[PDB]
Amino acid sequence: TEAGRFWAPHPENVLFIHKPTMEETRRVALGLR
Amino acid sequence: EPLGTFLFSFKQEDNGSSMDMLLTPTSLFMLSGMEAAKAPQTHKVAGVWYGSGSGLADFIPNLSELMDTGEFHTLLTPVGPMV
Amino acid sequence: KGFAEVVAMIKDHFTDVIRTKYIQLRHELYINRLVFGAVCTLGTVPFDSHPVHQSLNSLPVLVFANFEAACGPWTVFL
Amino acid sequence: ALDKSIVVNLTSRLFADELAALQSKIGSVLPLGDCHRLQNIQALGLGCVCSRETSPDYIQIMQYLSKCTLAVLEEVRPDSLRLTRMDPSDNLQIKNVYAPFFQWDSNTQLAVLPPLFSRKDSTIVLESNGFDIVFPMVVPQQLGHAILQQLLVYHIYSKISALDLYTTNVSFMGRTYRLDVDNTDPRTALRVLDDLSMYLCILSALVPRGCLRLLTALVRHDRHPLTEVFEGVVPDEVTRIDLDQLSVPDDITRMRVMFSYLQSLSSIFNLGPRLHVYAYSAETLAASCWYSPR
Amino acid sequence: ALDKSIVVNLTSRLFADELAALQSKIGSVLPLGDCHRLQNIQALGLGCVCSRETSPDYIQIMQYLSKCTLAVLEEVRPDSLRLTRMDPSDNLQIKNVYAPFFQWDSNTQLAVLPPLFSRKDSTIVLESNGFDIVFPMVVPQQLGHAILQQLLVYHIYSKISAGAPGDVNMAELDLYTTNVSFMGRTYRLDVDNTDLRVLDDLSMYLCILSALVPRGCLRLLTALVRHDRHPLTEVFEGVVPDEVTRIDLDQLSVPDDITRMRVMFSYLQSLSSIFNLGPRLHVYAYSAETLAASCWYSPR
Repeated sequence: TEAGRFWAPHPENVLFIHKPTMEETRRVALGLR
Repeated sequence: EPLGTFLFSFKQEDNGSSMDMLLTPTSLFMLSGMEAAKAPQTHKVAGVWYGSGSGLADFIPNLSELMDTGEFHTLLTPVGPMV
Repeated sequence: KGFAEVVAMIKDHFTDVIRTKYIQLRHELYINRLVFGAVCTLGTVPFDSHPVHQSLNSLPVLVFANFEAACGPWTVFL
Repeated sequence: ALDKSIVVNLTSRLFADELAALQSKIGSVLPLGDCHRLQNIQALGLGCVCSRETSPDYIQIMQYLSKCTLAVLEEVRPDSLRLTRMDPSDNLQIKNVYAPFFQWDSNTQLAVLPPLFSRKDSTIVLESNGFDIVFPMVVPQQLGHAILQQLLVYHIYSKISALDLYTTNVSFMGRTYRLDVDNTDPRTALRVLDDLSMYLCILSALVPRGCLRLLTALVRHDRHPLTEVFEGVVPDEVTRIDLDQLSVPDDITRMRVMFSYLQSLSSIFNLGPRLHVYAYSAETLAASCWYSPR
Repeated sequence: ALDKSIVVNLTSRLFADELAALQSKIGSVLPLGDCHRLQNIQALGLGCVCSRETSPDYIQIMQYLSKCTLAVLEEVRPDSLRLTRMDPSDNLQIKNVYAPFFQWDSNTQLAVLPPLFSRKDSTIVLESNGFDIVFPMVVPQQLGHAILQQLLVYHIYSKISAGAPGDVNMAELDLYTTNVSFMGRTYRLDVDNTDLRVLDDLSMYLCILSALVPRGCLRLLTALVRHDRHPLTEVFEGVVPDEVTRIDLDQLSVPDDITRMRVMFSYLQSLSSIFNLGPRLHVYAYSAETLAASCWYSPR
């Protein structure tokens, strides 16, 4: 949480996209549209 | 001072007969100018021993250029504690 | 730990400071800018002396009994 | 003034077998963990970090050796080991019984190294107490470096294999030797190599151009005794960098930074605590020296 | 409690002319090859290693100074010199007579360097014994790490101009090297380009690195791919020049590359220590009119 420690090699936030839940919300949204 | 601080002898050129420049680590934090969150305690304390940072920057005009080429660690001779 | 370890240990403390600076020099590479840090030796402390916390004005200040000083050179670590 | 003595309690009477090896090495240097008079035998060995079933890593063992205090034996009684202590800076007698024998003289310099040639020779096991004792090796500073020079080269060329005459043999005037590598943990020997990739490619960026043009004038015709590394042919890379014109105040800023980073290569090629010997007797095999601080 | 005194005897009496030169420097720091109190002449200078008949060296002197014991003159009596012993961490007094004259200030770090300048500035020839004593070049550390550097650059371009005239301008070379700026002041050193054989060994070593280092670091990057790579080495790929990364390492064979990498490291530790660590001491007080600096010696 420091300005000089901004570009840490292992920062505390990690992306985690659960690809099964992403395809089901695309496909219903392509059904209504 | 709390009579046991650590010291530094900064040296540029003998201009006077005998005048010397000494740097406590609270004082060298003021010439640095880093962000407050790196040292969240001493910034309040070192801000009341001195001004906004130009009271000591008047004596060394080269503090922009001494940081670029990197000669500042060659000009400090560690001395020790106070007596 | 001795001088052979702490130079490798100080690099792990200042990992982020090395990384956030050297993003800049993909664009401009000045040889004067490559110098990074230095380490001196402020003298020895005897073992198992407890550093005692204090409070001044607040400001917490450590203290080292039986300190002895032995100054050393400045060596450029990176 | 100051006293220095460590007497080691031991819970079982030693056998006549293991006492004969300890009587053979009456003058020897072994490190130990704590600073007290009384001491358990489980700190006397170097083998708390270098055991048999544990795969040893000789860099980490050498990293271990600078932490500990060092001690010299006085007597081997059949119950208690008795040792004397080394503190910076104190003059003391030291006597080399060390088995891969080298010759010293007055005004020589030393270092303490882990056993890198024959572990079975330089370590004796104690079957009576079940704990083994590992002896380090004292080496003059030239071979003190030159063995560590080979071991850093070896872990480079064992990873590429994922033969032995070039990688495992430490050279010296008159003799060649065999390093002991059967089971080595490379992970503490590779972090040193991880910092070598840091320093060495920075030094490849700030290269002086005139000192590259010096070799293009030298190794083509001017052959010298210590330039036989290149064998008379320039590398292909050196012709590529010298296309720029020379100017003095470029290299003045460069060669100071070349100078300042070779100050850092002390920190990665360090030995243990050093020993500057002032007087050495030849036929008695005794010496006199002052222990340096770390 | 301990007594220390170093008394050197001679075989023949001194001349009346040579006594005034030793009285000129009644305070100095001599090297001394033995620790005992009674000693012959042949060790107290640099004549034991460096001489006129032998080729002049830098590195074998710098190997010698860290191994050697220092000593300080107290009184010069014919013929028996009286030196005082230097101890680890002992406080004593130094007068600063060294040619040419560099200015000492307090709270500087004194670095003993070998003399690489002209003869008559450095030595005092003893005609009675036929032996040469040589006083070392005592220079403050930041100068001593800079007074060597500009001369070592100057020795390289002297080797370029002797091989090819068109690459080096003398006016560009002289104006930027022989003028040394420190502490705000300047110093114009004696070049001695009348014929610098002292610094030929360092001019060999730094160049042999400069061709083998970029050849070296390519193989050492690619051999260390891991899941446990240290994360700072990802950054330093941007520091290496792009021309360096285009080496075909197939051209040198495996028996050539083991010889290179052992040559790679073996120069590095032999070259790092001779820049770094010599007999080096501190000074806490100075006076310009008395020319006396109280010192204390820190070994290693």
